[PDB]
Amino acid sequence: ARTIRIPVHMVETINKLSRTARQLQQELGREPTYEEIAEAMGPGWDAKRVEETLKIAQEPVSLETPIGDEKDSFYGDFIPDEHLPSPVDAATQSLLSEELEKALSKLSEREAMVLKLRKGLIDGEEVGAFFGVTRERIRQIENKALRKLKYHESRTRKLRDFLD
Amino acid sequence: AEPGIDKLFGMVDSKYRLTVVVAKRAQQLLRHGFKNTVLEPEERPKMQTLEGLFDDPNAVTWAMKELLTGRLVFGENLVPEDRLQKEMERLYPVE
Amino acid sequence: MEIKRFGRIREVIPLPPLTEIQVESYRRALQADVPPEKRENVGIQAAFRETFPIEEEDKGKGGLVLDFLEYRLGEPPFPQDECREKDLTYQAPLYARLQLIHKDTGLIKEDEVFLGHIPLMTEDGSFIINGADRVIVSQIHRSPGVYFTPDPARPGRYIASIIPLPKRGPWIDLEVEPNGVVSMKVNKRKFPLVLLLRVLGYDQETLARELGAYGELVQGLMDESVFAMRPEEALIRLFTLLRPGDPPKRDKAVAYVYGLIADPRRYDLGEAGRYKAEEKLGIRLSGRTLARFEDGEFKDEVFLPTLRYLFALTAGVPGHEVDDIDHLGNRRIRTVGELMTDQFRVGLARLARGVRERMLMGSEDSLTPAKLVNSRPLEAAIREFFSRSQLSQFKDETNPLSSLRHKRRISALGPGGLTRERAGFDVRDVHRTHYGRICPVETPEGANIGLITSLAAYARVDELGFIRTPYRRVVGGVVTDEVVYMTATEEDRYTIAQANTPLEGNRIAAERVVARRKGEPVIVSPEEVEFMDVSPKQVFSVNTNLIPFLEHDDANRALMGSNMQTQAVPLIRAQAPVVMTGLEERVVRDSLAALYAEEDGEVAKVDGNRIVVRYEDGRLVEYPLRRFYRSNQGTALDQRPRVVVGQRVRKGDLLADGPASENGFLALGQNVLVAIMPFDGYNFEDAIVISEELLKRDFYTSIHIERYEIEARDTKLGPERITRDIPHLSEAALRDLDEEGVVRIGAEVKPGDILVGRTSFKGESEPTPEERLLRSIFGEKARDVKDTSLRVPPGEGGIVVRTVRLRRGDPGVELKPGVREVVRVYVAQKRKLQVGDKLANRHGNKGVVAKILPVEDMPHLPDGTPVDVILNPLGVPSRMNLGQILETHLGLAGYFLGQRYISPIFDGAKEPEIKELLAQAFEVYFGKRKGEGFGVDKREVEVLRRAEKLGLVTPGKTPEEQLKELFLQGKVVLYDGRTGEPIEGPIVVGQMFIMKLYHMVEDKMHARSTGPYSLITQQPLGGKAQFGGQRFGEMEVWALEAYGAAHTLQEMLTLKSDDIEGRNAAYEAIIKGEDVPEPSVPESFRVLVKELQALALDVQTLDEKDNPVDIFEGLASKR
Amino acid sequence: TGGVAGAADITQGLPRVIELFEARRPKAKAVISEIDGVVRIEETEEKLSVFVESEGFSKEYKLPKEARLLVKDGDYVEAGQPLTRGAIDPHQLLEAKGPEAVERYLVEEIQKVYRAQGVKLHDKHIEIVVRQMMKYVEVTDPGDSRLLEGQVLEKWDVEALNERLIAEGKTPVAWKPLLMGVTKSALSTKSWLSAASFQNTTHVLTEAAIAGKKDELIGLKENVIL
Amino acid sequence: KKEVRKVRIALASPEKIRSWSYGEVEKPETINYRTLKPERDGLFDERIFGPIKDYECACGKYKRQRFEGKVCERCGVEVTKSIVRRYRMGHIELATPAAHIWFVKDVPSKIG
Amino acid sequence: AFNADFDGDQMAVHVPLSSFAQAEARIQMLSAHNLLSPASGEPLAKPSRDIILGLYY
Amino acid sequence: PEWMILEAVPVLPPDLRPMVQVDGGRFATSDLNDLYRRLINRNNRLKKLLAQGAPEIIIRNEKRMLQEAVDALLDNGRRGAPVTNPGSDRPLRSLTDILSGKQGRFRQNLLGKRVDYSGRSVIVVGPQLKLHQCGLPKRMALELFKPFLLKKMEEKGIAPNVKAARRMLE
Amino acid sequence: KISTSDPVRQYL
Ligand SMILES: CCCC/C(C)=C/C=C(\C)C(=O)c1c(O)cc(CCC/C=C/NC(=O)OC)oc1=O
Ligand SMILES: [Mg+2]
Ligand SMILES: [Zn+2]
Repeated sequence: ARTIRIPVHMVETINKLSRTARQLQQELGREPTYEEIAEAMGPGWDAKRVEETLKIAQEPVSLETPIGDEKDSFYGDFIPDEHLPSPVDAATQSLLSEELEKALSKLSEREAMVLKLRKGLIDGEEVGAFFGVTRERIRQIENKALRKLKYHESRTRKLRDFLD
Repeated sequence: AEPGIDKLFGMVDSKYRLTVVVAKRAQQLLRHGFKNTVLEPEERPKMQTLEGLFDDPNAVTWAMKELLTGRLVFGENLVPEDRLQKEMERLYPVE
Repeated sequence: MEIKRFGRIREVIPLPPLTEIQVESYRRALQADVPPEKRENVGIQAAFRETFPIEEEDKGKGGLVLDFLEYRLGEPPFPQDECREKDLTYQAPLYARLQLIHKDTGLIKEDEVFLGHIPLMTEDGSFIINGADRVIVSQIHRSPGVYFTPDPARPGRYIASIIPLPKRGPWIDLEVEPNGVVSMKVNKRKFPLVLLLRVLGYDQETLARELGAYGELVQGLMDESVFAMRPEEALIRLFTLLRPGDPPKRDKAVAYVYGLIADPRRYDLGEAGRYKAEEKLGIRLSGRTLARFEDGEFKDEVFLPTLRYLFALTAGVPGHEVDDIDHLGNRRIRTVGELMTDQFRVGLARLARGVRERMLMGSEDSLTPAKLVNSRPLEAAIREFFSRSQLSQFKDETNPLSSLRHKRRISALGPGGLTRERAGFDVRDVHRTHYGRICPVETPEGANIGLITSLAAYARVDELGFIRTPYRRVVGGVVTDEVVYMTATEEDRYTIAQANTPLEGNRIAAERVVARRKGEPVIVSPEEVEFMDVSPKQVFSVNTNLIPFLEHDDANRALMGSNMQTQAVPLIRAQAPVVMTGLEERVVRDSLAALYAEEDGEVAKVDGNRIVVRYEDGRLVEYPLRRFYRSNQGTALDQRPRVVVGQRVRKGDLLADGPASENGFLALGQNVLVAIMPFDGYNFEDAIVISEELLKRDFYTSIHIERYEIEARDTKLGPERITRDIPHLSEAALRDLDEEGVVRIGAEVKPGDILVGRTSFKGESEPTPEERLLRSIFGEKARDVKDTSLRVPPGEGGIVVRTVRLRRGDPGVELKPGVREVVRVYVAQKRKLQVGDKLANRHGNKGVVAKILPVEDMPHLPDGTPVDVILNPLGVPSRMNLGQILETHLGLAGYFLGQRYISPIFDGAKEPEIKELLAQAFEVYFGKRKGEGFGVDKREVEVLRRAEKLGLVTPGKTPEEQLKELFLQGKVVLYDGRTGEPIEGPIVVGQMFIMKLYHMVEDKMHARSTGPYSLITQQPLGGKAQFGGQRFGEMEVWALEAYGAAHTLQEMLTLKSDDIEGRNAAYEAIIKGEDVPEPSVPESFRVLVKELQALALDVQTLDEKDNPVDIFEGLASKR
Repeated sequence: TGGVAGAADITQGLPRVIELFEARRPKAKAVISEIDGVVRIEETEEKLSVFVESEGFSKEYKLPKEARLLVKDGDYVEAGQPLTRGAIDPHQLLEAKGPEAVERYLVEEIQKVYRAQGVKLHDKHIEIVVRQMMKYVEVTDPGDSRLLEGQVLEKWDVEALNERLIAEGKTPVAWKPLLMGVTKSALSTKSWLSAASFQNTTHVLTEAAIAGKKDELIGLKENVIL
Repeated sequence: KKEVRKVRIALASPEKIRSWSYGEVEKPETINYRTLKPERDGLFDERIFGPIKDYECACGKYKRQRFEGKVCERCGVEVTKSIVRRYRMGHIELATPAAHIWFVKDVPSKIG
Repeated sequence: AFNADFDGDQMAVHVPLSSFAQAEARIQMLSAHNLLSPASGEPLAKPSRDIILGLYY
Repeated sequence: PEWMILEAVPVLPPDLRPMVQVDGGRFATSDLNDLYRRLINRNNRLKKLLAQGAPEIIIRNEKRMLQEAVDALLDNGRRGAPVTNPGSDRPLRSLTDILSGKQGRFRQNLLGKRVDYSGRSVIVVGPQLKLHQCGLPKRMALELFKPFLLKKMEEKGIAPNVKAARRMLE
Repeated sequence: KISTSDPVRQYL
């Protein structure tokens, strides 16, 4: 029946909510506050539960519905894009990588590339970060190169203007 | 209107040729570098915050001003397609 | 000041209650004010009675009888204002008494069941559905009665038509095609017109001789004798004619349906349908329609008269039976009440449907309350009508007058049953009957023309929607005050006259004097004048009646005038017109703008927020004043006092003025001295030049307000906290974010300031591998929450004047699911008059300010007083509205005479009276000039030289006598101001009233560089902090196509809109001063190709030599 | 234009310019003379009759009661000449005088409207349009494809020229000048792209598909899509 | 690299249907709520139509650009941003054929 | 040329981005270069409503 | 001609038939997905009906449903009209009609692209202005020529760079 | 025609 699949429990669950609802309206003349649905339902029913269920039960909206005056208005034109980098973003990652790459080459590859690749290439642990050299030379170059890099970047303020 | 537009129209066989020439000329005026022009001498492009149009305001306004002179040459097949870009790179430096 | 109104027309009766249409239509719709012992039983109670006696007898066990006792609704859940603060629908609760009977000993009466929450009306006449005040518009259609009409294909003879509404209910037609057939159709297929009569009891001999002796067509009736010789068997025979393959036996079942109850209608017995009967055809109708179920033998006083008249209509002149459908006696108006009663009925049917099922479901006898009633149908039904009905719309309160209009405008379009948009040109035009019933001017410019329109001045809906209107009774050559509200139809029977007819009191004064029989202008004698028009006013609408000399203005551009006032924006400085028609006063009173006094008394306290008056009755009440309230559209509605402390009050005297009233008078815009000449080009086709001096004074200025909202949402990534905390850069922005979170009241918010702050989380736990490095480097300030904060959208904001913070929901507010909390922020701003604005007089002269000139150099009069606005003459000849040139004249007088006047619609001021007032003016203008010490300029004489050579001044007279002449013509001498020299030739000037028009959301001058894009179609898309692109349509493509704009057009289709990689490399290139790349394929195409591939079609691009090329760069190949 | 009632004879305004660009049946059609000869008329009660005849032959044409005849018993009437009063159907005028006549009838009778209202547009423009109303021709003596077919005129000047100039093989392609209204002219053109643009696109495609139609990009709409 | 000069519509051979396609859509499940992610093998399935997340894979075994184009082992994923998701085609194979309504019901039934 | 009066008619505005696009834009699409109508070889830059009125008097 | 009969139904891309997060917990998806399910479910139920055992009235009954569904995604409405569920007795949009709506007869139904460097405001007579020019609001010129300005910003001391210049004008 | 009736007719 639905677009988003829902297991047979959320189904018999949600049906009881609506069932319980109808019965509740029979009394109050007040579309029950979620407080009253929790009760009526039973053992572990609480507001947070009814609210959620009433949300999952909310089927999707048709991406293509007659909008505003019905004339000729589809609903999809109104939804913005979220992965695709609007030009502002393409420009950002241009300079960012252009100059993030300049700093990477001018630094000692030992602990800079370590933290650049163990944080930037694939996902990445201090001790397990450096090849053969232990943590005393990691922390050593990490924190000393990272600050020299940051304090000169302080002089020639390129990075200061927080890129994103 | 814009400088000797008629004079310009008269140089070409077709209206749409004067548009192609100027547009491509402005293209290269930027690409190889901006001094590619033939007319820096005594009187050339100018702007007033300071007179500095001498460097890079409108490419196209130049192209027209040069074409209005008889130095440029626009043909259907003047110089072999790929070989030009090569020799223009060689001779006109700040790219 | 003072007031003089010209040439009277004996006003016989005052204008009716204006919002009456919507106000009391809901009165007779729901009768809550008076219990069920009161007789008015239409609407709700009617609808109720209509579907309550639910008879369900046998299929298993039955004999069910649920009966209605009394309907009673009374205690509103919440109040009006709270309904707007909180999103709430102001509705009254309704529970009627119900008692179900049993075939077994017992009748359980379970008294109440609150089903259906039905909205209530505001005292003004507008609703409140969800946060916004809404209005129910009226409609028009074919009223239920029998009519007869011609035949278009075959020029021969016309056919009859029986029209029964509701929809469920047959629709009959009688047509005769003599080679051997007669046609009578109910749903569709025809049958003998006689087979039916025979069924009812009309035999060939009694029928043919009495009905058609004078009608030879009777021969078609007695034709198929074989069947006409068996009565009751004909009943079954016809049964057989309809076709399912049904049981011959069904005693009196289907004959019942075209008999008494359902299909024909329950419209009130007596006047609803029987009206269209006795006058049009067939004289009697008791029992609602062709109805009877007493002996099994049916009676039809309607079936024979219809043919009767077709025989008659075809034969000669019984009367001339031709029905002009567009006769208002045929096209009825649906007032609000009816609109609801119908949806209320639809719900009742939906209710009565489910209940029928539960008469079998309930085990034994206790089944009265829950077993028979369920409130979710009536709820969804009615609720859908006030919130989704195409008919109910946002109230348009740009300014009161507006709402009033929108309160009473009759639209075509609607139910769909009446008039869809397909047809129109016959409906769209103005009909002879539209007189005093519908304005001929109010319709909307545009596609939707003539179909949507507001009603007239005195025009009012008699009990059943037939726009009728008042008319006096002239007996012989004697006129009277007994006014008859005459239906559209009866009006044709009499010879009516116009009010303009010279009158001494009760006497008619000229032998040949105009009157109009039925839609046609007729010069009648004083002895034939049966009835007279009430007032010229009843001819048009309120909205139009506000125009000064309507009389001299082309009905076409007077419409513009009427619609323009509907766009009048309330100005902090409101002024009434120098010249008014006379309804200004009653518009603000029938509308509920100003606050009037109940009975007499004295004033106790006069706050800026309350006037607690104390009546002489020994009682005193506090009258709050909606200080600054937002109007649905964004105009200020402030009630500002006009009475001082301890003051006498007339019963019904203004205590406070409405949004736009000066002093009880309607006021929109301000009277300003205007010279009517050409300036440089500043007023070239329809431009207006304005004097800075107008801005110096706070003249054209108006206050605006807009509510910005933002929700704290509950994401599965972590609740969106709403705090003063704005994660990434400066406290300078946090200043005005005074209270932690929201912005402080009285703060100046400019585009791009935090109005409110909130915080959401982004990416999953690990956002950017590269940017995480940068953060560790420069300074690890890790607070992963995102800045999603309601900021001031481009375009502008002003000062914050009010804020509302509704947390999850403990008041009596229900928050939507997911919604953690809402935060609104009302902002207000002053809109000064500026060059972008547009002002227009009531006549129709519309235009935009092109230049604000320094009072230093615009046209100035001899005495140092300069002109405020300079209107271009040229705009007057083409259009035809001299009325504006007449207003300007009467104005000139009013300026020097320090008085205002009232020139009625067509009886008002008359050229001699105005030249007369100008005469009096000349003495105040030039008289003082004499005494003050000086005479006439070298300039003043010079212009007189170019005036006589022109022909405006009688040569030979003296300059002081010549200028009087010149002035009486309405024009005076004017000097440049920028040269001091005079303007060769007199130029008119004067007090013209001009209003300023409301700025739509369009006004906001859009401008977009780069910005969002659409998800599926990637084209520029308008957003929160970026404007959104302008459409390049076909017509515009061709424009470029026509030119040799090859690339410019490619650009518009690639780099600028769809070329995904294009626009990017485009931007960047520009950024470095490089040229934009040349276009990649447009997602436009790619979407098509695939959409095409979706279907079995294979679209493949090719090469030089028929060889595949690739549009989808490399994403389609499965190497 | 007009409405069925008594005798409404012509059509004015835009409605007409529509009736003209799309070769349509005027209500008040004027019977043209398929033959160029001399005139002869008759008196019987019900229907009139105008007879055109040459030393060769004669032809009768029914001219019902409303018919207001412009010609008189006596002189000559060129082919496709107005014999009735009023409007003319371009197709008839085509088959009578020829392409050369319809063409110039269409053009001028179209400017008849504009001129009357005030508009002064050069003939050039209406010509460009009308021209492409006749760009199509019907086949009656095949070579490559079956006879009844409607195909582009010069596309036949292609196959014809080549067939005849080279030894013919044997086929002189005999065609018939075809007239179609502007709306249909374009409805059926070379490039399916453009045809998909105009209304029928479900069909346009279907057939462009089956035939494996290759769209040579010439023309702006088809080329703008891409 | 070659100037597109001719476009051509032609019928789709069932073998070309599959030539264009990637994997079959064999189950009706859109997106399961708990994890808003392509579910069994249905309309959306990062392996049939493409990687939803920009350059990363589904399980996270492989995450960045350098190895651009190699596919994951437990969860099928070759990547370029979500766009390849947007252009790729999947197919369904019908039990017993049916036909195009476009060809069956067009005034002149191209099959009739 | 554009049927436009100043009663509120709003005009849209676009920007030529390539050097070519502007080349064509101002060479063959600028206003002052297209003075005579494509319909008739009769001027369209004809002194309108006020200019005549003036030059006449 | 053998191909006119369908046995392999091409499925339109996914990002072209999105599934998106709207507001609160509401999800919006392309109508097409409700039709696709239909097809998929019927196609599957078919297979399972063949293997389980096959009463032939039941196999044709579904082979029909299947056919109807195969129509639906392609073109809805040429025969019977599909509706998801009460709320919108609105024909589910369909491939065929998506394409059509594109260029079909209506005023421009859905015909026209929106340009990236545009803008519109109220016009006003510019008497002194020459044929040559036109008065444009600077405020408009700004986001119109924003990128063009950004770099000349950089070409002059006003701003160090491109992102600088951007926030400088935010 | 209308797919419910002929199936109903079919197995009924
Ligand atoms: C199978 C269908 C063929 C028809 C067709 C072109 C579809 C194009 C689609 C869906 C698009 O992506 C699309 C565009 O590329 C461009 C424009 C706006 C530009 C319009 C230019 C029109 N010129 C013209 O009519 O020239 C004579 O609208 C659009 O919707
Ligand atoms: Mg205008
Ligand atoms: Zn993986």
